[PDB]
Amino acid sequence: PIETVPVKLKPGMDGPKVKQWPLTEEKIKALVEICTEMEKEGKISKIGPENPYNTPVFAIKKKDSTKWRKLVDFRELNKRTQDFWEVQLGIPHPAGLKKKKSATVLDVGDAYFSVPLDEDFRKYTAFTIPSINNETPGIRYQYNVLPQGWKGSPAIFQSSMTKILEPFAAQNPDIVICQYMDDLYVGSDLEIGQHRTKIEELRQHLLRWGLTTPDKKHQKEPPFLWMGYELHPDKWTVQPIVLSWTVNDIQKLVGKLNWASQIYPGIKVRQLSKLLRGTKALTEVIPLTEEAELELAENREILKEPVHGVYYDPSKDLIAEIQKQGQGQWTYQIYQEPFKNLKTGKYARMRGAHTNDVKQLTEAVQKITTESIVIWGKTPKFKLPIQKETWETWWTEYWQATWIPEWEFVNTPPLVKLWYQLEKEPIVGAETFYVDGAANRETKLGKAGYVTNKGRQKVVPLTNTTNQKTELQAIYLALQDSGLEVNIVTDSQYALGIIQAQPDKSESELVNQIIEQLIKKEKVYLAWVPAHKGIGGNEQVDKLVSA
Amino acid sequence: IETVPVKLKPGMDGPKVKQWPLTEEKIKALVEICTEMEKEGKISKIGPENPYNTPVFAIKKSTKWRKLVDFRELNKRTQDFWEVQLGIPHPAGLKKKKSVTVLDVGDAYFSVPLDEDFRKYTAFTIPSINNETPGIRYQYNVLPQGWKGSPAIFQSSMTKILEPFKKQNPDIVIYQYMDDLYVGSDLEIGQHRTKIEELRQHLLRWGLTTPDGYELHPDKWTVQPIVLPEKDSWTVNDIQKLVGKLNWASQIYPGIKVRQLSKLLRGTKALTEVIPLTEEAELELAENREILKEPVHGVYYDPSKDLIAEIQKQGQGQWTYQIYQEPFKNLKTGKYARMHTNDVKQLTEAVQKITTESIVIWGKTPKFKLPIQKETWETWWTEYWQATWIPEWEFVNTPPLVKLW
Ligand SMILES: N#Cc1cc2c(Oc3ccccc3OCCn3ccc(=O)[nH]c3=O)cccn2c1
Ligand SMILES: [Mg+2]
Repeated sequence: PIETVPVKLKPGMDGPKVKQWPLTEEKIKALVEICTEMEKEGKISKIGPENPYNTPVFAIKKKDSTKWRKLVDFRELNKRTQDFWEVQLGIPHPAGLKKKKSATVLDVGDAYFSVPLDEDFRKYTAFTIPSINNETPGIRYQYNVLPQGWKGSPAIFQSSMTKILEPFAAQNPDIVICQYMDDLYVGSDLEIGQHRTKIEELRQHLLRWGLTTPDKKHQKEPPFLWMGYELHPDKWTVQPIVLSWTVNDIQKLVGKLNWASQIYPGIKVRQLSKLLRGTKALTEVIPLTEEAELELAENREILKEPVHGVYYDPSKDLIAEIQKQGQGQWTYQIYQEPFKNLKTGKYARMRGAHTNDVKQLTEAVQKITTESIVIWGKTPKFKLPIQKETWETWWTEYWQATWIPEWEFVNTPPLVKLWYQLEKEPIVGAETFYVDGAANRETKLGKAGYVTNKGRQKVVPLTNTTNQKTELQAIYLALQDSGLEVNIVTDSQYALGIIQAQPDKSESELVNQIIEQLIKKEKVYLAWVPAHKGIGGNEQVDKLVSA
Repeated sequence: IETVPVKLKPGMDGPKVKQWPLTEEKIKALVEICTEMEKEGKISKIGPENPYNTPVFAIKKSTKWRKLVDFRELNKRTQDFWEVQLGIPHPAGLKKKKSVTVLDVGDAYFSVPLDEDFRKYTAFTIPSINNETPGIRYQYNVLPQGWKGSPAIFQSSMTKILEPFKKQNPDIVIYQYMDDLYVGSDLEIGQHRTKIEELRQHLLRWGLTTPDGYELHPDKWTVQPIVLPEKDSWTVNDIQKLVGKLNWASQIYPGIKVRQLSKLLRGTKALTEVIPLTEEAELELAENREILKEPVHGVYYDPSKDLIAEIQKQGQGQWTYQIYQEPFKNLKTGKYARMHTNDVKQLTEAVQKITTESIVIWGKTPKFKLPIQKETWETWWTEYWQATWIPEWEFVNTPPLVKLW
């Protein structure tokens, strides 16, 4: 026998009560045949009228195609059934598998029907078979085993399988057993004779618990078509990916591209993803963009070359190497031997504006690090296109705590660098610009300008600008009209922040103009002063622009 | 043998928190520890009808590994109800003592059994690498070590065990925060250390094991006062910053004047230009210096409210922090020096030091505002953590412009 998991319904809910819909008498007889057979094997049992609960029963009428099946909708029973410990959504990644001498797949047949259901819960699974004539009362059964649509069957099957496997795993620890839904993947490094011996021991051990294994026909074909992958005994890859597209045709294309990026390096989806903005109607078409169409042409070229990944060797280091490909886009490879990759991937910028290539690189290292721990259980060593001097300068002066594991520079351009550095101290003999901006919230127009120690002044009128755009534009004017060495004084806490963060690029066009002016300057010092305190030229520029 | 019945706060379900991924060394450690705990009856295997889960990690304070459960969510749902029913008083004398040593009393809880209707809420999962196997699932049969309910239930027996020692040493102050014993004396350090070993022997004789962060000196602790620079010549820039810092201090200290000093900067001057200080502004500067010299007053700890901690990274391994319940009313401020070593390691040491001080001073832990990207902190904070507790934290991605300590 197999121990039952005590199951309960939600606190304020009761067993389902749904009347079965009328069904064609051809199907009804087929349902009678299936349920009488299941009654024979102990899986279901006929219920008396004392049971009030009912759940809808459907069917597919028997045919040569796999249309001879009993279906039951437990959606209302599922809504009334307790929550369980969710079976893991993460799927084992092939690049984390360790090559074994042999590896057999054993799928369990009638897996849910081999595990008993809690007797106290059985009543709620009650189903009534339809009556051929409306005058006939229907015949009713309830499940004694785990129903195929029920909310609890996957998790109760998994836990039952774990308990059955525990002694055999203890008895034979050299053998590695992986569990996936209804399947057991068993690998070992024993000699081929002993490996097929222990499989039969395992195959026989599950039968004593009522679990049937594909002993005669093991699907032993070393290339396994599993969850979109090809698992060869020497390697793994992705299953072949098929290369005018409507909006939904784009989405499935991007999905197939991302799925390809596990092992095919240099797959790009950024242009298509920008196309898939809003436009929630799948029927509506997307306009073809030459740059996006180019993105597909490059991907088709990559997909032409067959790529394979290697399995994992616990005795060697994991290396992760990152390339900045394009703006905001990053690509990385993970390998142990110099040209054989374990797998591949990409990383793209976060949604926020005003980012730095160094910030993005550090985040990408962060992403890869978590991925490695999930797949392999350790962190990799890194190869990064950033000088140690660039990183050390960045970390020492960066307001946040940052870290990267051990890493070695790799002289592969594009190299990650800091496009400019602000001066810590004021510059002697450099003109001092006191800037300010202001704007009307009711009328989107505004003004911006500066006043300097040498008596220079400027005001420019602005349209459709917020107060923050003006404060940022006022700094822009001062950079444009300044020499190579300039001191700028602003009261804008907002503008100080954007520039202090030393962003490499931005979404806002004004900030990009500021960065490009900063790159052209030899020395820039930015200083902050409290607004409205009668300080310096801050009060003078305040009147010059808000008047 | 009797188990104190434990209830959750009404309208609250048990914790459902995801297990963060672990390294293979950490997983292997956890299976060793949990196998032996399972043999000892402390924990037992659970089925899928148990939907709750609480994170678990492995730290190493001790070459041997030690398990750490993150009961923060269970505490937010149990302890607050459990703190009113069975509270622990906090002595204001602990902060006064010359030396405080911190002992791990976590093994004490493993003798007292937990109410069976509560055990399911203590579920935790040992994760798997690459999802090759399902997570190993356990729940507690005895009082859990990180649970804020555990010291509350054991408090009665704790007072009995310590009574002989407290009779023999009425001067020593003993405070229990979850899993730890804070033992403060004003003796000589060598005498203090000797009394600690006597206390350890006492607990051992009564069946409480202690392992074989500590040696704190609360009376040496002092606040970080606001200090204005003292220069012989001031650039315009120097005065602007002084006015900005003095403008900043106006929120914490009433009475700060920036009138005369702001008058020095009148007009559109160059930053490098030295400014001779007027006699009136020299008076305004010195007036603000004396105001900043005398400690702040009028901030009272409110046990109903939450303590919050902010931390700023300065250079050279220096870190500053402020503890407050209200935005501009700081109960404490400090600065740490870190003997560069990892920023993350420096930050996790700072968080542990601040929490320890906040336990001694108030018997409460602060909620930290950590200046670090969440994912970086979540991956590596465990690598340096040495404490039996875990504070509450959020993340700030916005740099504080002031950096005025
Ligand atoms: N259908 C299918 C299928 C097989 C597997 C699987 O097989 C292994 C089982 C235990 C140990 C190592 C294994 O594989 C190691 C790598 N490997 C995989 C296949 C092969 O032929 N040889 C080989 O070394 C693991 C995970 C998912 N799976 C899906
Ligand atoms: Mg203004």
